[PDB]
Amino acid sequence: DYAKKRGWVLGPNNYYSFASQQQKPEDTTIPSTELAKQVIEYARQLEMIV
Amino acid sequence: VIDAFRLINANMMVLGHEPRQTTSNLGHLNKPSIQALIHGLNRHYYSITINYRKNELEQKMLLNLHKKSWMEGLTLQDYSEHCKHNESVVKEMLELAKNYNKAVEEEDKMTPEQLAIKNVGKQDPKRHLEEHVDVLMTSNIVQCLAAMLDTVVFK
Repeated sequence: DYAKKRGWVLGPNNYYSFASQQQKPEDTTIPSTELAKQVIEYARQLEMIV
Repeated sequence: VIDAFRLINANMMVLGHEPRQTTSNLGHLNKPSIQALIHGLNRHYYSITINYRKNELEQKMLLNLHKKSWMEGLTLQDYSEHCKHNESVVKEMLELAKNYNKAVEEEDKMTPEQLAIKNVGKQDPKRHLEEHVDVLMTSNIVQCLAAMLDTVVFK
């Protein structure tokens, strides 16, 4: 009941649980957008009169 | 420096006649210089006001006269050499910080203007410290932004 209730397909006598979950590949693009937003803001509130 | 003149009448002016008519403030906006008075401008002639009246097309040109090509704007500076400049300025900051500490320590110890008057030789480290900012900034910001853009617009 546990086996067919949770995971660990017991095929070749092996009970395996997925415990790697690396994901997050080389993804410079999301930086390439949000970091540009960020730097534009730095330069925004740097020379404007306070 | 430009001027435009015309001769006063060949006298017969003992009458005290004015050389010109006036019906506006429009001619008395300017102060004649001492030099022309020395050589006698209102005594023998008179000045006339210069004015400019540019047309549409030439002023359209005149602003282009400094534009620089798109080819350049996207270009990066070398990353080497750039790092060299960064290390140069950062190591230049030290001496100014060291001097700044003393300059903070010693003020108000004497009469106020006698701060400046005794600081005509040796430099005052505040300004030299401050103006090394606006060189780390500006430079690093714009380089990081330009790289960050063009990493997307090409492939």
